[PDB]
Amino acid sequence: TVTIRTRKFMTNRLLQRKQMVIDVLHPGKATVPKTEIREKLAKMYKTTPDVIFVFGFRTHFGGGKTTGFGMIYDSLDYAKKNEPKHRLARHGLYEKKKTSRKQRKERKNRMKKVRGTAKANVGA
Amino acid sequence: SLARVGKVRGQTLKVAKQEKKKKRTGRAKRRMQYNRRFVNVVPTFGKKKGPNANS
Amino acid sequence: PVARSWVCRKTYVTPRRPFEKSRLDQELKLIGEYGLRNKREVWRVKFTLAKIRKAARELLTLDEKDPRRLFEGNALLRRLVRIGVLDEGKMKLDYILGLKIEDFLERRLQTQVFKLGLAKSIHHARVLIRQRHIRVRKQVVNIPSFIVRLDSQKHIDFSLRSPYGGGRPGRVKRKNAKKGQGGAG
Amino acid sequence: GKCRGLRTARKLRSHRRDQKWHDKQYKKAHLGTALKANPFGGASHAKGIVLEKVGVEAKQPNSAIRKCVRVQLIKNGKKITAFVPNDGCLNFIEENDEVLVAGFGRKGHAVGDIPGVRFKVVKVANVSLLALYKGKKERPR
RNA sequence: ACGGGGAAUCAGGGUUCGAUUCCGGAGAGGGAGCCUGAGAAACGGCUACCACAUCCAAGGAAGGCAGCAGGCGCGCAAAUUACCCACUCCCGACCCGGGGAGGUAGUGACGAAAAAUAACAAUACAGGACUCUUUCGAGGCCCUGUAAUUGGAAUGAGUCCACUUUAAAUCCUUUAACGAGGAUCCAUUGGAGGGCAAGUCUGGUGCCAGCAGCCGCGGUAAUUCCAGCUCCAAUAGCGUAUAU
Repeated sequence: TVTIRTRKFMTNRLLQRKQMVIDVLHPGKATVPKTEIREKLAKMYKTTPDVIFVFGFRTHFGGGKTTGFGMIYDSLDYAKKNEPKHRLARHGLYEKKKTSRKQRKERKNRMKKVRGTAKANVGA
Repeated sequence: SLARVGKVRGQTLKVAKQEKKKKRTGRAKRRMQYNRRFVNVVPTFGKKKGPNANS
Repeated sequence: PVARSWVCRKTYVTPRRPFEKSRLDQELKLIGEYGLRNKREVWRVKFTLAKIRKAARELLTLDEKDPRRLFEGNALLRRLVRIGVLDEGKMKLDYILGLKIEDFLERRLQTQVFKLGLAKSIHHARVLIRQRHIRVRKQVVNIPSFIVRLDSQKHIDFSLRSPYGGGRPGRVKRKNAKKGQGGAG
Repeated sequence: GKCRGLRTARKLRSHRRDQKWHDKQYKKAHLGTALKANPFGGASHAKGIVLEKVGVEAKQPNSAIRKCVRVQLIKNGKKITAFVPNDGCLNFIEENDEVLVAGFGRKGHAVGDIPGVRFKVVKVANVSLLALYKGKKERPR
């Protein structure tokens, strides 16, 4: 029932990707979740859904149409080479460390108190 | 002296405010207003006595 | 230093005399006749017309064949015609001064709902827009002060998702049916 | 203007620069005397300590006893006579209560009935005196 | 009195403001001196003295929030001891690290934009354009308003999932499910002698209390006080003070 059109489509030889703005037509139902657009474009461009990085979806007032933005890469080695790692963590293939930005700074200057190899001892 | 302070307000008899149905607010207040000022008027000789006027 | 606008304008001007009873009545005529909500929005359209007049006067002072008047002249006539307040046959800068205030309120979407016979009343028109029932070119409009353009005039009808249109029944209708057969079965 | 010379600008401008001081409203705004004599000091309001409750007489056939308080401002240390505005509001105010006082409305000018009083109380003990008058709030003790 | 770009207000002239995100300058408690460097008279660098203040084992040592938060003080007067480097950029030996610069939230009726608090129908009615009737009345080809009269029709506030959103969230938008007849899911703020929109209403008070920007009202029938009723103005705002 959902239809996808492609707009502003252009390939990137400088980044080994193709990029286009997506608009989905979903009249009467919720805005389609991002994981589902992946395979629908995979059926569209004859690719695998895991190399499909879409984001930036925001439905218009009144519903029925949601304009999103998507990337399609040449291969998975690229999709991990040139990609914001936060967008990789959307797919569970990347997971950042669990140190709050505050705790890294108390540990930073507490090592500034000591001089030499004893810098690794102050941390924890 | 200043001993007779609040004399009147203290000896004014109390009358409980009687409950009344709420007035239409918003644009409905202006709809009710426009009607009983222009469309429902009746042509009568003599000076039109005020809206709150009561003799 | 922050990345933001800080560009805010007021849309109206309060009148000088606060209790001119003559002034209080034509403002009250426009409110009741066009189903407005307060004196603000009738002052708003008066402020919208105030600019266009003085923006037209300032061009009337300059000579003809002036490239500034020639470009800005029809550019202002472009917008007034595309909103169906000025007729295309009267497109000349001296006819904007003779344009009055209720010509603008005629182009207000709320009135166009009542003008096209899609609403029982000018007040019934305003609740249809505030309840997301009509649309302009496949776009559900939620605002009665929407100034409809001349070309987007014929494309006003109910949204497809509306009981008044070809959509599901409302909350009341689905509740009058639940206990209607639930009490019968 | 009297002299309409083509190059009499410094003669015309120095004149208005001189004659402006004969305007009563202008002279008080551009001299410290009005600002130093102001107990507020250009502030719209001020907090002070009430130290006694004095009753002021009216003047012209309008005869009554106006209820006021002798406030001592805490920023300067000057003593002013604020006017307890509304009816039966003197019983809210007590002695040694800090109160927000405001101008009366004529901007440094005694107002109507009361002789030589230019200040009125608006709040008492950080609760609006109007709320005490309407009964919306009451004095915490 | 930091200057300017500018801001407020205006017919034309002007008047007033500009601490404040852009540019330029100045300064890091007060003065002074200087090291290093391409660049500093640097203060999140040193050395003094002055002021203030911390730790001490009393020998000494150490300090500079007019950075982001926060506290005290001062006052009429001003927010979280939050999240993040994803954006914007900057710095480094650098694609990789860091950035209270910055971004995102919290508080926020400073202020600005949009915009709910009902719509419709029937019935009794109060009338209006039409025909008859010298009136009276009549039907309603057509309505207009009013009435805790009745009637089902429409939605959002809220609850609430899913998605989207985002660095992770939140908000908005999107989708479901519940969600209104005194639709109690109840609009205040001021005023009603004049200026100035709006009661010679009722009760109380009796030059007292009080009102009132101004003129004034009040000394026993107050259109001005205290109240009730009604009405008027603006409407999620309105009143007061002060500068202009």
